[PDB]
Amino acid sequence: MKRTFQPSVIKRKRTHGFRARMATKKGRQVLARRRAKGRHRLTV
Amino acid sequence: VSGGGIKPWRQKGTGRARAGSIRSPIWRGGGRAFAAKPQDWSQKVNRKMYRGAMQCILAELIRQERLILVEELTISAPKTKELIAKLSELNAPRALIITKEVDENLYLAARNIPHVNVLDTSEVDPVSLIAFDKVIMSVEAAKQFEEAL
Amino acid sequence: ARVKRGVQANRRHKKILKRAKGYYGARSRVYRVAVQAVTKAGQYAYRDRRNKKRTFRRLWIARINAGARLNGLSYSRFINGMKKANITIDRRVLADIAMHDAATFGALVEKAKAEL
RNA sequence: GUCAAGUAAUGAAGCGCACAUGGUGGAUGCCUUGGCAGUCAGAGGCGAUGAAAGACGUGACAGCCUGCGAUAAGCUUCGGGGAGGCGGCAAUAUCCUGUGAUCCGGAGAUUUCUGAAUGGGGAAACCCACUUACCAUAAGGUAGGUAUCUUGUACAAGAAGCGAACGAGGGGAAGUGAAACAUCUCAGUACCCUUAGGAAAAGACAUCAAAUGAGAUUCCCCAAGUAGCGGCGAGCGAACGGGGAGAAGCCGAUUAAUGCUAAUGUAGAAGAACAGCGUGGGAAAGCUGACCGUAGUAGGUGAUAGUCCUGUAUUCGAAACAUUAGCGUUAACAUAUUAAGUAGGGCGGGACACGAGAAAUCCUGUCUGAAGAUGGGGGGACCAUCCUCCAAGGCUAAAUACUCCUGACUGACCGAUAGUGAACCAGUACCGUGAGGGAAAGGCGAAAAGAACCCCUGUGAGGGGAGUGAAAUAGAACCUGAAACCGUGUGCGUACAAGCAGUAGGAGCCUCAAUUUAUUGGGGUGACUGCGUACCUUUUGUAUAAUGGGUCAGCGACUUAUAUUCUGUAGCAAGGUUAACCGUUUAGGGGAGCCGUAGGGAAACCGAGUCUUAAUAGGGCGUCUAG
RNA sequence: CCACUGUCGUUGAAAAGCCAGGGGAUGACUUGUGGAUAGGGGUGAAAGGCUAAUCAAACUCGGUGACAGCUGGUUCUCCC
RNA sequence: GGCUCAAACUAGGAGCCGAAGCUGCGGAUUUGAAACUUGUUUUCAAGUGGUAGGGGAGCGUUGUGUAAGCCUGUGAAGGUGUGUCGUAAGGCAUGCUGGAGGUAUCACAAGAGCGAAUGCUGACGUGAGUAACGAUAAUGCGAGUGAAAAGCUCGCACGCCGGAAGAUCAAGGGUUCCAGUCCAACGUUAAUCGGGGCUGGGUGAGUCGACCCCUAAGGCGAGGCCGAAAGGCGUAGUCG
RNA sequence: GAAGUGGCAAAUACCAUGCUUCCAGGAAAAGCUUCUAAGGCUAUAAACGAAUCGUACCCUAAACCGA
RNA sequence: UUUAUUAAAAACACAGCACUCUGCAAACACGAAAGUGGACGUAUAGGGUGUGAUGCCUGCCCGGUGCUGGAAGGUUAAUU
RNA sequence: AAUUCCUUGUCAGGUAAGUUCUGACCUGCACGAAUGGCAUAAUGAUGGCAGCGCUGUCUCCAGCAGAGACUCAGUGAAAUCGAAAUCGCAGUGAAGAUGCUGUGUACCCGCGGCUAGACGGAAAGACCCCGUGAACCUUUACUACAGCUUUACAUUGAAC
RNA sequence: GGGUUCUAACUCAGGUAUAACAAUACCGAGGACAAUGUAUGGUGGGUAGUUUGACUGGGGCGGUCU
Repeated sequence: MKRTFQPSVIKRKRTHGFRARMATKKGRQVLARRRAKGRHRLTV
Repeated sequence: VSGGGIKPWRQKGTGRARAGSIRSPIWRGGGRAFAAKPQDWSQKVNRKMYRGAMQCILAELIRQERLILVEELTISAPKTKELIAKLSELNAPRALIITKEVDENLYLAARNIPHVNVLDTSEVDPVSLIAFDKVIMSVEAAKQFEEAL
Repeated sequence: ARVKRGVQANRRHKKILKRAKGYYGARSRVYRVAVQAVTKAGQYAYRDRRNKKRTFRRLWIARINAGARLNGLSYSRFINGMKKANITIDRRVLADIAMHDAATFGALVEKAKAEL
């Protein structure tokens, strides 16, 4: 049957990407948290 | 311990023992129940009890012929061999020398001989008096102990 | 002062398992089963240490009964006769003589029979 | 000999037990490159001169990591150093190097793209430009300029973003406790948000005190779990004053450069002294005899080294740049002049230990509103007297808080299920749309000497020889190599017998040792007989058909800090004991304070008594010793 | 595009399917791409439906080691 | 089982069996008692079932001092046997394995003792060589290659789809594409084959698509409005 | 080294963004053609250009979403 | 139309009907406010509620609780 | 009667026989007029009842075809599991026994079936009670708050 | 001690200019109202936090509680 993921690159980069994170104060806190944990993947 | 904030599975239904955290002390990699923290091991020793114990130690050294009284133990040059020869003629190759005003070259002479130490009487401790096989006290240091105890 | 308990645990479990030698299956192999097998063996040995004293007297009495009935009276009358004759010989020695010395047991029975 | 009757022995498809010998597995032990907790110092930022984080590149050589940036494991220079070197896995090749390489330290040059990202846009590492000067003649190149906001005269200077904790400020829960719960607690905590500095804040009396007065702020030990607050519940919880640390008071105690002077830091240099003999694969261990020591408990080296190496004690170096302090100069800002919409008041809240309470004091949303040194604030309702101090201007070091970090040093901290989640290519793999969650995984050997060659096999795996090595059941999944679990061999038992599988007896067989030779003793097995329904938990009571456990191995639960009471023990003893601090630091000093030495009473007060009472009566509580 | 009946499947081929049938099939239709609404909130031709296999209050992290008069467990030995 | 002048019943009598009760013998231990007097000795008396629980005395383990000691390549720790000793926890000695450490004694401190917690992690059993091997569209044979062929290649025949199970894309993926080579693992069997390993190669545009110009929904939004802060909205515009 | 032109049938594609009807009344902006405001253009050609990125392959699937 | 995944129905919706609110900066809704939707609509419109094509129709009760109107009296806050 | 407890009410019809169905009665436990009343063509994978046709639904199952099951070769799970040398019966017993008593029966080990028991497996019973447990929902429970509304003061003035 | 009037605070989600939104100016319409702040009374399941006893031949119901 139809499953939950249903990928789309435009939608992925527009809802989770680097610019979408950087465009809000809370997304920048997401990025700061990821950098402090040391993740090799910042954003989708 | 890192993480361990979420409940690993639901309380009922899975057939597993109920778990609240993956850092439970029951779990491998979980926290210590009763994890140690830094602590202070210093004890209060009454002033009169410390003085009494030092008095007992000195009396027992005299009774066991471990205390050796000398007029003065001064070394002309900061040389290990000279103090080794002096302790050999004093028949105390390994010893704790107690003097008032430890000389700045008696210190250097004694600093290498293995079971040999030199102390001012104001820095003499009970363990130091008991550990060494002999205690070579000067008469001046013995008088200072007389007045201190 | 962390204490690792592997060495002491190993020698404790080895002690129990070495005491469980000869046991069938898990009772001589796995500690969880072997430890209660060893405890139960100890409990049986404690009870049977009493019951052995109980069982060997039953054996001696049966042998003496056979011997006395072989020449004359029953066990009960034989023991009464010994008691009247003031013979202090215990049932262990009596059964030994019944089994291994028929003439001596015959004479011993004749004494009890003369006493009644 | 034939018949009859009776009665042994013998077997094993498989199985049990014991032992021997393996497999698997990876415990344990020993080990460490990694962690954890601190002490003493330092430092507390990086960024438009483009950060932190990244993308893509970059090598003789494919990848990943490290470094670097189209000048790309790097270029120049100044110092150090002195024979090897071109980073790691990880070698090979071409080569470099006394014309001084590699390497270490200071400075500089270069420094793609993204990212505050800043020329506009955007799905980060991309798309699209405009313009100035120059060059080219084609369709371009080189060097720049072009974001926004703030402050200055369309021009110059700043800012922005990131990042540990600590500070200050603006907002501010609930779980919980009260054995329910709403006041209250939790707690002004978590969290959100703003914004500094090496600290911050506070700070010089419109403060306390009430003593013979003191003399800013901050922090520590007491005062004291006291006075109080409190559905007077649960709880909350001072101050005065005393002992300390540090002390400072001013009217710019500001910031930023520049130059001299001194010191420090960032590479380095020298650095003593052991031989023989036996064992051993190897000596540092053994025996004998030496030597150095201002250097003797360091790390290594084929086993345990003061004299083998690296070191250590000790003595020392700087061309350059940083930092700290002192003096001088420069430029930016500031430089009050005694304080009215202020003090006080009403209303509603908040803060004070203090919940409206008899509620002082402080803050202010709202509404008001002085006196103004012949004056005003405070001294816990309020008044009088007395004392003290002058708000409505600004500043001010130290003692105090902390650790993303740098150096040194330490540990009755861990040692691979521990210690960081991470000893290893870990914030990785993997899981999730995402925020986010989040592993496992160390060890040959002293040295690779990592097994030439031969043989079986498919030129495979795997093995056997050979060889190496002290050792190869140290052969790479490699130290040790446990248990569960699975085999192989040997001995005995087992196919007419009913059940927690043992126990107490007990025949036979097998096997070792003595013994003059089947007799004992040790070991394996166990026909047959008696008895005998696991363990844990929970219960009145469990073989229970009640719970829990497939097994093994490893880990897994009464701790810690403080207060208090009792007991033991030790020192002192009608006395005992200091705390913080100081200290060249377990000593010594520090007597503030605490407990004990007296009780009664609500208290004043009195005191071996005291309270109640008109009572000297009576009665209550005390007296009639050790802390 | 749906999902009415039954068989099968139920350690499935499948964390909702297959087969045989069934309903709508120019409409209040089905569907692609992008966008909006966010948790006591949304959205709902209304079933407390749905809001990423999670819904009478999502998920993640934090308060947090919530509390648990409840259940489980609680490890060496001997003597009174 | 079996039992009838009982092996039933009534009334007596005498023997015997029968418990961890009592006695005998040996040993330990608690308390109290006369003494060389701290277990210094000889005894004596009364005791010694035990859950919750109270009291007492010890064992072992890691670590620190004792210890620059003592032991240890003439073999440490650990592992595995055996013997031996103690009331026990446990101690000691020693064969084998092992290959580099250990620790007397007395104090001192604990991450100090595991069978259970539907405990945690790893390993490995039972079930069991059992179920299953994923559309019932289907295969047979001859050659080839190969260590080996039902499955690979070629051939002949057969079967299935054919509004697809053929072809072109988008989305999504990212090299799976092609060739050579290999078969350990992966592929639910084998494999010489492969979307697996390895090594090479391969994607060529003025016209196709994107980029680009334009805008929709909807974003962001000089100034502006609002809001404790954070921010929310919005004009010109700028994206989409 | 060959042929390669006639009949018939015929789409849901094209004419057709047409036509006819209906009500539920049917994007926007640019490119393009013209007009001017403040202040080069049109024909003829000739020569020379048109950058960058994607393009393999699956795509009713063994390559996507479902471990 | 609906309980994605045990209920498809008599449940929901529905055209139609009624009551009531709303004079426009509408009522009403989101929002802290600015700003929005309602609506670039305007009582033949918009909101809320009930009922539910159509045919025939829809009786009595205003005590209670709401809603609407009224204000003579009683009571009544801050305040003063 | 989607409403009627008593109740299978009564009477009529339909069947050989009808607690259901249809018609009627009215004694409506406890219908009733927009929480609409009574009907109603058409429509419905809607409910009840009755027929024709048709049949393996059944009497009563038989034969056949393919896929498993079964055997061989290759690969190779699962839940469960204290340990097992794991029989019946009548008793006993924490009260329903493979395991205890007595007794009966039974030589050792597979394979194909089977499901009567192992209070078989699965899920710390959802029923029920308990806990000074949770949640969400309701209201004329309590206490609050948002919102709406009243007045006073302020913004806020002048004249008659 | 109330009404009436006025305009000048205040309001306009009116018109005209200011490109637009907003503001500003003028005009127009309202007008000491409205609106907002503080205080205060009412209302207020719209929303929050909670409570809603025990004994009991199970519990509820009933009864009981000194």
